[PDB]
Amino acid sequence: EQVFHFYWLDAYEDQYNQPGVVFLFGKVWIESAETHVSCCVMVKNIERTLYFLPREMKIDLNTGKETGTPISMKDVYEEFDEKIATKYKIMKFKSKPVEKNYAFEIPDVPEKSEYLEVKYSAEMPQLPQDLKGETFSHVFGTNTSSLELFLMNRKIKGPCWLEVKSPQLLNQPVSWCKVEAM
Amino acid sequence: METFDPTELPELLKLYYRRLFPYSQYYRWLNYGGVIKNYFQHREFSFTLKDDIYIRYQSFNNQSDLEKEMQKMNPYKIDIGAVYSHRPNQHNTVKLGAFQAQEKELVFDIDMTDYDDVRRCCSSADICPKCWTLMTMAIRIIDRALKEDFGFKHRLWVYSGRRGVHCWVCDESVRKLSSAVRSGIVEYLSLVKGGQDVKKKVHLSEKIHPFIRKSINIIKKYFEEYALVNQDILENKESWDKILALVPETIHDELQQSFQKSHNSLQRWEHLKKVASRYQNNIKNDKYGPWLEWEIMLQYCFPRLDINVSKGINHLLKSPFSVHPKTGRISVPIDLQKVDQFDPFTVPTISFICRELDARDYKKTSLAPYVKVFEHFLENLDKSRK
Amino acid sequence: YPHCLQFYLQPPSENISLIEFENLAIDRVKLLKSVENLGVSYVKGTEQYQSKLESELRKLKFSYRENLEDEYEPRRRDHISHFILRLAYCQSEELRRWFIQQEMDLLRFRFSILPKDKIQDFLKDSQLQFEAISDEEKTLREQEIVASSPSLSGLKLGFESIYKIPFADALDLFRGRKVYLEDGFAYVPLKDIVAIILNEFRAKLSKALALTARSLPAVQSDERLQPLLNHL
Ligand SMILES: [Zn+2]
Repeated sequence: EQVFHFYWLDAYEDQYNQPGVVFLFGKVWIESAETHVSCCVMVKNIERTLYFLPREMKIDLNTGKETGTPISMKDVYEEFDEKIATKYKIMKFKSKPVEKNYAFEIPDVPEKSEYLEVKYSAEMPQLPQDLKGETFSHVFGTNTSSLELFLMNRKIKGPCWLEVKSPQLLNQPVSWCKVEAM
Repeated sequence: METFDPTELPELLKLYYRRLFPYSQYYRWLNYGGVIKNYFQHREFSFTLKDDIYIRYQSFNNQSDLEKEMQKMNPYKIDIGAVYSHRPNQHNTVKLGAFQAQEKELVFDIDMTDYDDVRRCCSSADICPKCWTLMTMAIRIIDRALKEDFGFKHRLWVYSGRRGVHCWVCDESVRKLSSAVRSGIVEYLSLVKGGQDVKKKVHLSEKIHPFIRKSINIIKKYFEEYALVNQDILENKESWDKILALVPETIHDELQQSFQKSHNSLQRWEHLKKVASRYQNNIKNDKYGPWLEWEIMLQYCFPRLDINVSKGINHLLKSPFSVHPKTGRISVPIDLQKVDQFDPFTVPTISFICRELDARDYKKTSLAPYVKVFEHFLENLDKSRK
Repeated sequence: YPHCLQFYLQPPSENISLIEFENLAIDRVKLLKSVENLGVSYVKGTEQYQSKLESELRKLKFSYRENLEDEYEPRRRDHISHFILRLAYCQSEELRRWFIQQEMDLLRFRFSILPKDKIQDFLKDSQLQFEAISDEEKTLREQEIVASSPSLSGLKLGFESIYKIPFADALDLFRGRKVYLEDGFAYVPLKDIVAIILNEFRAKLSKALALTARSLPAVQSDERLQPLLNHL
């Protein structure tokens, strides 16, 4: 698919005004004047991401007592299914289980644990941060910053040359640049 | 001494894990009645399958699944391992650098290669009754050492099968003492300090340590017999040339003078003693001492110690009645009650115990006798438990 | 001579006179510097080294005869003296060294004069194993004790109240083959008793010492204790 080189300087977004929407700004090589000129980039397809850290029991949340049952990735997946949709009406999602790490200020949780990595587009609203379920212990990745999300997913090293693979043109220019690419 | 065919070992372990292991008695002997929590689960094992793939981080909750997995894999070398500070099989959960070894049963090993400085009877893989005289005598001193001046009664003794003998003692708290104490006792028993480098390996100072006194009283009952009966070490130039080169020189020719006018090997040492009676270990005073002559005797039969296996909390060693594939021979319980009646050649291999059972439990063959020592120690443990 | 001789512990949370505070400070520092000097002058066992010190030390109110529980005067003075100077030297290795080393040698001396019965009984009050043999065992075990170690000459061993031990803290008396053994309950002359006492003392003392040095900021919000904050 088509592509064209350019540079980028600014990275601007805001959650409220519109979630799941990012903007990139920089310089673009142009051959008409043999120079680089103005342009921007809009970006959809932003993914809130969650890491489900479990318990290992069906403990009554109202008295705090163990009961004698293990946990399956299927199980926590079930509680996701029937808790998110219970209070947040998940429309569609995706997830994988991963064994991940943590080395900061949270009590008694280790740097090696089960986690249900759940992705979903920023379309869906957010939740209380320290949320937990009856079977699982917590979920990391609630108040995440879509910006750093994109960055530390696609692993960009700061300002650098880029080009635009699969450039599709927009609806109605709202930037002020002679050209634009989504 | 070795095994001759690995062909039988697969099926042999296949049956052994199934119906030839004191899983009841073993679960007991390790968990110790479960008097402590997270006691067994962290008590570690290391397992070693084909091509000797030895691997740490092995443990199971209780006897049942312990069995089931042991039979699922049938490891070919199994080390018991100290109860480290936390979950072995889930070691990498807590912050790194926070998993270590707290408390370990105190282990001892002595080799036959130890005696190789003078050992001329057989090879590094082959043995004979002569070298085994040492495996019959040395243990006596080491045993009675802890039996009379270390306040313990939880001692257990095994011969590895190829070279070494083992002692895995689980004393009341010594299981939980510092490595410093380990090194201490090691330093204590390390009397004759000699490998293959130094010659005058024992600069025994003037005054004796009554420990050494009882040592001597054991020496003059069991060394000279083997020496001048099973070897007659004054037989040709070779042996005594590995001898006279640790001695003062004022008389160092009279000994060879007695060497090569001989029809036995008795008057040689006799005139040795004689000239020693006219020799002067102390030019100052009239205490003509057995320093050099008894250094000779002892150094020629003395338990050479290991400097790193009897202090570390990382070297793990075999399991009770776990096969040594490279001898056939499996862990043979050894007792003072048996030191007077042991022979290494007759005691059985894995092949031989298999052919024994290849004829309900250990309750039929000589394996119930062999584990009489095991369950006897266990009985003592029952008495150890209040 | 006094009860004073004791292993420092348990800061005595009273509340006292500012004057007496700086008094004890100066007094104790004088004692320390002196002991160091007196020591480096002569050798230890010389009777000058005794006379002079047992003069000075008694002069500065720290060693007299029997009295009440702990609110006897000189023992109290010793007590608060140390548990102040603790705040003195928490800011070097060289300093903490010098302080330890000096207190060490002092305790050695000041302790080497107690009557034998008082010695053994106060050891008993100190910790568990600090207990004495029966002198019958001297006769019973003269061969063992003498021939065992070179730390005794001939047969003339005095009537010292020898001591029963757990090997678990004999960690050098035995590995060097310097003592008889009765199931690790080795029996050793008083000399090594003093030695081991002093070594465990050094250990525990340093172990405490570092703590305050890790907990300084309190004083920083006062200035009455500005000299001894870091000005001795
Ligand atoms: Zn041979």
